[PDB]
Amino acid sequence: GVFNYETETTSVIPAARLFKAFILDGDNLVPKVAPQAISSVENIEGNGGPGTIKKISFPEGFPFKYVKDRVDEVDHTNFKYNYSVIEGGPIGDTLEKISNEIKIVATPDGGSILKISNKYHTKGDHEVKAEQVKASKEMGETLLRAVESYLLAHSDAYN
Ligand SMILES: C[C@H](CCC(=O)O)[C@H]1CC[C@H]2[C@@H]3CC[C@@H]4C[C@H](O)CC[C@]4(C)[C@H]3C[C@H](O)[C@]12C
Ligand SMILES: C[C@H](CCC(=O)O)[C@H]1CC[C@H]2[C@@H]3CC[C@@H]4C[C@H](O)CC[C@]4(C)[C@H]3C[C@H](O)[C@]12C
Repeated sequence: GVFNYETETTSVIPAARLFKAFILDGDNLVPKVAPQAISSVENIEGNGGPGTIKKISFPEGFPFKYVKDRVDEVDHTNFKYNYSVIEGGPIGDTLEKISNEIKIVATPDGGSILKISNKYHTKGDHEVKAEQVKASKEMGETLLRAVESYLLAHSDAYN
């Protein structure tokens, strides 16, 4: 079955620029700015569109070694990006997949809001509780603030 967890968080970066830097070029940018959270991102197959597979590796000592993401949909107009965690780490006999959706919306102050939905597809009577998905949110937040810090400091990047 499916457990749906939704959150929002704010960014000080405008939606289009954040979408281009953090989501689209996130494969280059995230390991450079947050190497203590993400050790590398390997493109396995594809050019970034639906069906593209990436292997996200975590630093030594983390609970999980890696996950593989599959890009599902990329909407450049509405700054929506949908991807699934389909292998690795927690994926196995208790968790089949995680289907994720990020949408970035402009705020009139020149920042953005990130709307996130994470759907945990389980196998068995295995439960996913808000407490534990908190680590997903903490990760996301750390990555976001690392990207924002970079973008604030490198004004000519991703315009
Ligand atoms: C795999 C987790 C957890 C999501 C969940 O619990 O469902 C998510 C949380 C934040 C995600 C990252 C956001 C920044 C990057 C976005 C890129 O387009 C793909 C690589 C990165 C580095 C992502 C890798 C991976 O997709 C992460 C680490
Ligand atoms: C808490 C859920 C659900 C696990 C389950 O079904 O039992 C699991 C599923 C995906 C997991 C994430 C995968 C990517 C990351 C791996 C890191 O090495 C630890 C932090 C992250 C951000 C993990 C946090 C947490 O461990 C999650 C969100």
